[PDB]
Amino acid sequence: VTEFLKPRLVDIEQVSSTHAKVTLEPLERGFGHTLGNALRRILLSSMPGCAVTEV
Amino acid sequence: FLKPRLVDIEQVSSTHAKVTLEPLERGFGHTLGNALRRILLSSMPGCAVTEVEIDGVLHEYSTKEGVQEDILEILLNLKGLAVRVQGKDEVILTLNKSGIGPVTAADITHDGDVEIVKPQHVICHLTDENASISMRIKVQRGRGYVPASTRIRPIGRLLVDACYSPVERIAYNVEAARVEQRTDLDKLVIEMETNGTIDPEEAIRRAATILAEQLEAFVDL
Amino acid sequence: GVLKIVKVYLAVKRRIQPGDKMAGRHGNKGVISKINPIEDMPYDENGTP
Repeated sequence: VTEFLKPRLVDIEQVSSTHAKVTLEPLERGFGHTLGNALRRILLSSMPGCAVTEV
Repeated sequence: FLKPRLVDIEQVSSTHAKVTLEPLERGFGHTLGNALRRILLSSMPGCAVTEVEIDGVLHEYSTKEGVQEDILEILLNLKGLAVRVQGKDEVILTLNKSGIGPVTAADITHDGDVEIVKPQHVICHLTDENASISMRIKVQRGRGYVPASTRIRPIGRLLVDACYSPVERIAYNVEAARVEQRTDLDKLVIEMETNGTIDPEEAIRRAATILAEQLEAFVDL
Repeated sequence: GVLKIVKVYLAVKRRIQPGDKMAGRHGNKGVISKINPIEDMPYDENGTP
């Protein structure tokens, strides 16, 4: 019962160097939204990167 | 970054418990709270009743003499009944009651491994004095909700849809912590309302392990 | 023209299913589009979905 269906991605689609599409087929009922929202908010709110702040 | 830890676990009651995650950066706390709530609600190890065998009646709709309510009502009450099993994924519970008076969950004969979380819970009422009910309760460890029709033998055996959802509601609120010299740090507090089968800290640990295992699909561990 | 008639009664428990018709008393009628999971449902600050 502790076991879960662990996703295995079939493809990582890339249109350009900057823009890529990643898909994971199996996942689990309700896990897809959780993972997507978590990743999206985590990489919007906090990512190690350097940008211009003062000019 | 800073890694949250289970600083405090508080139980306002047996059913309702609160867990606190003190160190969390801005944004991390709310993401973790939503993810943990969804993981806890979606799938947790549960031990709801699976099938009930009644000695006196063949199918759920027909009723037994001396019992206040229908056998279907008894089955649905047993669905609400929740137990926790320490070491066995499978267990059989036997219930025997004679004489007038309600048939509480405490009256269920229990092994050492299986313990009834709420003895006050009532299954049925034996109104007649010369009325005895004998029940074989089958409890299976499971995940999520499984309908009775989805599963699958003797005619006497009755199947009741199981709900392996130990947690009923999961509410998390994000409040800023007070670190001596720090800023933009908030503590995640999760309110767990559960039937009591699963330990709150243990449930949080299991949810975190499941989420980490799912994330290990995205990047190698 | 008949010898004996056998009547058998089937009891079917109908779980609420997508496509079933749901109607309030005020007249708002609609089908159940999807059985959304409990986690997906919106929840208030109290936590009840």
